[PDB]
Amino acid sequence: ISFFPNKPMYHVQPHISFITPERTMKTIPAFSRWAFAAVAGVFVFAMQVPKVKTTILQPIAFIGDHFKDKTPEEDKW
Amino acid sequence: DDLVHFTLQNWARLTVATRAEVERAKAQLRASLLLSLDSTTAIAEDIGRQLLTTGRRMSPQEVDLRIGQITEKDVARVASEMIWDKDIAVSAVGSIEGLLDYNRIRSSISMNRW
Amino acid sequence: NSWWTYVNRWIFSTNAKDIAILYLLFGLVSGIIGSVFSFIIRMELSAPGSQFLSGNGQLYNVAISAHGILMIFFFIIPALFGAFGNYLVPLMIGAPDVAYPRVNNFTFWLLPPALMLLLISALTEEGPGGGWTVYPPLSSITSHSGPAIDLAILSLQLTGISSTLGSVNLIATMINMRAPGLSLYQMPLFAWAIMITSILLLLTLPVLAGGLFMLFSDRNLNTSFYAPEGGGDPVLYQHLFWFFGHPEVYILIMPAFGVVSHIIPSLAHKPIFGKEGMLWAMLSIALLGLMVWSHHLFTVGLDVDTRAYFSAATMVIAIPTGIKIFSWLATLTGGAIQWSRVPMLYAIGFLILFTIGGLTGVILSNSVLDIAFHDTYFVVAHFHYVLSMGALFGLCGAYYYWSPKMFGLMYNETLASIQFWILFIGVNIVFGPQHFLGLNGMPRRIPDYPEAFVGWNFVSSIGSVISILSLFLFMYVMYDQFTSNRVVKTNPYLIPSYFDDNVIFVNEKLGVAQSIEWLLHSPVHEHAFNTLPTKSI
Amino acid sequence: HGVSLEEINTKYNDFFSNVQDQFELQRGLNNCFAYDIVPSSDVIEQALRAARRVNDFPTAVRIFEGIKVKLPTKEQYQAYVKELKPVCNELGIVLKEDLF
Amino acid sequence: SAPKPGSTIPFYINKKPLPTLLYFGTFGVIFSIPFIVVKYHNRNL
Amino acid sequence: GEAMIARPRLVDLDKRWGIMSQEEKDGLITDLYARQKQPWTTLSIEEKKAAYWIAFGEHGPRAFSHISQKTVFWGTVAGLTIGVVLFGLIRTQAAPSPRTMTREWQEKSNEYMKENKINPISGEASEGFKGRGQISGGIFSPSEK
Ligand code: HEA
Ligand code: HEA
Ligand SMILES: CCCCCCCCCCCCCCCC(=O)OC[C@H](COP(=O)(O)OCCN)OC(=O)CCCCCCCCCCCCCCC
Ligand SMILES: CCCCCCCCCCCCCCCC(=O)OC[C@H](COP(=O)(O)OCCN)OC(=O)CCCCCCCCCCCCCCC
Ligand SMILES: [Ca+2]
Ligand SMILES: [Mg+2]
Repeated sequence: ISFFPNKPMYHVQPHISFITPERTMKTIPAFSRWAFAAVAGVFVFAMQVPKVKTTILQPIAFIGDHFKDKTPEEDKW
Repeated sequence: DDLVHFTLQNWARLTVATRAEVERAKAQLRASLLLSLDSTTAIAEDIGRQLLTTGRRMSPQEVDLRIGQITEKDVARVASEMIWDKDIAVSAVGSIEGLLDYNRIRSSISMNRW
Repeated sequence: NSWWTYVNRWIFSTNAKDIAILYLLFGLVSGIIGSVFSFIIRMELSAPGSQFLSGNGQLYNVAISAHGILMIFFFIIPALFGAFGNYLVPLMIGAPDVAYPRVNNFTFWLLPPALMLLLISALTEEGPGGGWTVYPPLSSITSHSGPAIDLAILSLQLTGISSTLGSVNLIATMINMRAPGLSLYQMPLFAWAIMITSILLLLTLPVLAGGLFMLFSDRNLNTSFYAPEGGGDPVLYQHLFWFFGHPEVYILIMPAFGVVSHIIPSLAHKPIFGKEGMLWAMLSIALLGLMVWSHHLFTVGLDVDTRAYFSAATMVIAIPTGIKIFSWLATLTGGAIQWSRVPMLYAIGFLILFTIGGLTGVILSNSVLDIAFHDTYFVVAHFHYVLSMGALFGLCGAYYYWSPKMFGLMYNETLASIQFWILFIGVNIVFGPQHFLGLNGMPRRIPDYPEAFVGWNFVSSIGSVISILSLFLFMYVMYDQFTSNRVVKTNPYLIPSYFDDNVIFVNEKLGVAQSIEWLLHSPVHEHAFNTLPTKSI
Repeated sequence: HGVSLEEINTKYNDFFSNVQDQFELQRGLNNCFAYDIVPSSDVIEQALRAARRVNDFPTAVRIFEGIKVKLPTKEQYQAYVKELKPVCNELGIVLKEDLF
Repeated sequence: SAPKPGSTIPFYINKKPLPTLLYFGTFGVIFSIPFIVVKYHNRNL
Repeated sequence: GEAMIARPRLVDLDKRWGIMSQEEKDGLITDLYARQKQPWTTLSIEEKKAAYWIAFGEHGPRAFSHISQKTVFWGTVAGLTIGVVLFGLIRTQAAPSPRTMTREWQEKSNEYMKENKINPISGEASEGFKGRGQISGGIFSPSEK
């Protein structure tokens, strides 16, 4: 009934090879941080695409001033 | 180089140590601290050293209580405080040509995939 | 089968201890709903113009009226006036139970149906629209058609009569069940205050009962009680309402006075300065807070002599309160202070907020001065900065101070202190800008405002948001305290003096306290005071 | 009002002239250190004799610790220790700052 | 009857894994009631 | 109590005291009580240290909890920033602002009420008036889209 009869405080747990639940519970913050870093990098590399500027960047206050078009009435033909 | 790299990797892994390994180490240490004393000379030497370095000799009850309190979180904290990326001291004698430089040896004390 | 035992211990039980906990829980479930209502109304006025809504002014009136009524009559009165009295007054008087257990059991259960019927009334096609102070012509069948405000009138009626019925047994309990050798003069200050509030409430509320019933009869029996064409004068309604409204806030805030006067000494390890003078000044306040009622009718247009008579006497209220604050200041100095304790933190933060609110109250007690601030945001700032800074702080301090006695658990000091700081900052930056908004000459109860006011509303909205996180942290800390199994000794607030040995104090000094409640085990027995404690006659 | 400044000094010296119980000694010693009245040389000396009589060591060093805490400046404490050194050396009293 | 209280008067059993969701759901619904209240007045509009 | 108590019995007392069982505690207290009967001159320094630590120590009754004030400060800062961020995030989902919230209309009104001497004392029609007046500035008065 028990893996170690002399010490019942030892239970085996479901696993595949070493993907036991405790290891994943320890791992989760690393995945969260890596995903956040990847998202930040992707956002950094696409901060000048016109669609991104006109959808996300400008509605943000304070910083929204910088990411505009300042050309007066003298503009595209 | 492979041996040193794997040794330092197993050193650095101690920040995510599991409960079972800690329990096994606790049992082994508790057994080993008592299996050594098997002669009058050994007991006298142990008593003398304990009195000279600390000031008193710890009774087995106190040792057992001190060891039992240790858990895996304490091990993780201590490892992250002293075993994680930190200065090390090396000493080599013999045909040590295969040993790499200091920086490559030190680079294995921390794992980058965390 | 513990189900019968379950419902006999909770529903068919008349013990005082098993009821005050339900008082606290009912107060909490009312307060959460009220705080969310306040959050939604403050988020409406973040920026000018219709916002998150289709310009529904009647909906905004319903929201403000519901917030006011439910947070003034379902949050603070039932969870402070009788919640911390019925549990604690028998402990300090020297009695095992209240005088009439059955009426004590009955009073609590009149409130849940009141809450349900108030919610149903607010869930009508129109809902109450007269605000916290509903007025006859607006309430007239001409404006509202339906069972919207009649149920609110009924809720106010039944809640008032229940509170009156919940205060008859208390006075008898603390006037006849006194300990042998406990003169009424030698009574502790907290029970003194609670008895003063009980007598004032019982003396005044019947007037509300009669006036509210006769005003409500206008909608059904078509009486001419207040009809302008029927010979009724609504100024009579205002006089009747403000013969009650003015002392209501004092009877709500006196338990805060008592709890502060109890928190200060024990955590300061110093007896309270001038007990007799303080209690006699508080009695003077209690007697004084009845003959002044027309300060709420300054711009209605009454006569000069009446205005002078009822405006000159508004100032004399300040003197005893200033004496009380000075006495507490004197008590604080000299003696030891543990400023890191959460009850001490709340007690210290109470004083400055209460005194600045009192200064704001003495600002607008003149007919020459009220004309520039009557029914503007300045009175909102005054009454909010007094109510939510005094009564709420007193309730929080009382909870954090007597919680181990109610249950027998320990909370987290770090989270409690963080919650206190966050709440203090939020409530300080919420009612701050409103002072300027009312000083500019802009009225209250307006979902829309002229454009030159946006900045201060924007500054208030962030603090309103912060208060919600404060509430969340309080909920988390309450849950943690309830399920942390942290034991508590008999008198956790007793420490050895500067010359008490660590072996002498532990064995020949335990079981001593400034008050009775700390002598018993933190989870108190069902049948305490088997024999009456006898003092020096 | 009640007792004046010096009267309580004389009264507490008289009380500490004869104390045989540790609890009473600590009680009177607590009640003395609350009138803003730093004990005179006779009062502290008699308290030390009483502590010697009732056979309690840590009370003696607690006396000097409390006097150092209560006194306003370092000069008064230095004068007190200078005028009371022989007693402490006679009764084998070790100060806190030199104890560890 | 002379029972000794266990310093536990919570009106309902509490423990870590299961009851947390029930407590949080009750808190959420009693927090979000005003929402349905404000939605009801603007249903047919 | 006449023989001197061994030093290895009264060394590093503070660390050992918690783990040490009750019986050793009573034995040490009784031994020190019997010891203090003798004149205090004959006693060693470690005996005095142990006696004082036993009496006016930190263990037992006067063992208070310590609260990390830095934790409170950081928690307050985190709560404030979370509130600000959440309010900003739920801010954008509001109804569109009135058309009069534009810089152009604000300045037009500013030059308008000056003509009709509306507050010329120290307000909208002051002699110098470098200040704004009827402009909130910042996000409240953005440029025309
Ligand atoms: C919560 C409790 C509470 C308390 C304690 C007070 C305290 C006071 N209140 Fe207030 N008040 C309310 C609750 C309270 N009020 C509410 C809810 C309303 C609105 C009603 C509604 O519309 O529904 C209201 C409204 C209100 C008005 C109506 C204004 C308007 O709408 O037109 C007036 C006017 O006189 C007033 C006066 C006072 C006065 C003089 C005090 C005095 O007690 C204050 C005295 C305290 C001090 C002054 C500070 C301490 C004193 C000293 C330091 C001494 C030295 C001071 C000086 C010499 C300056 N109150
Ligand atoms: C009981 C008194 C009381 C309390 C506590 C409050 C609390 C608050 N009130 Fe209210 N209010 C009134 C009494 C009160 N109010 C009255 C009488 C009116 C007039 C009604 C009318 O005009 O008809 C009114 C109206 C009113 C308006 C009028 C709308 C308008 O004129 O435009 C506004 C708007 O700003 C407002 C805001 C607030 C805010 C932001 C809070 C609070 O958010 C401030 C911070 C407080 C908290 C966030 C709650 C903290 C709670 C706890 C931590 C839980 C503790 C629980 C226990 C342990 C049991 N109130
Ligand atoms: C607010 C103004 C309204 C009028 C005031 C009266 C309110 C209702 C009457 C309540 C009794 C008052 C105290 C009596 C003395 C006393 O205490 O009677 C004693 C008992 C309690 O004490 P005991 O048996 O434990 O004593 C121990 C004996 N040795 O009372 C009762 O069991 C009350 C009976 C239950 C009635 C509650 C329902 C109330 C209905 C209200 C609706 C009717 C009025 C509607 C008005 C529009
Ligand atoms: C609007 C503001 C205007 C302020 C105007 C007020 C001016 C007069 C007030 C000063 C009188 C008290 C001073 C003590 C004199 C004395 O020496 O009293 C004698 C006693 C000495 O102790 P004893 O009795 O045991 O002596 C025994 C003799 N055998 O002192 C005390 O116990 C002081 C203890 C209580 C006083 C604490 C004061 C706390 C603040 C007071 C108000 C602060 C005002 C803040 C706003 C300015
Ligand atoms: Ca709005
Ligand atoms: Mg008005």
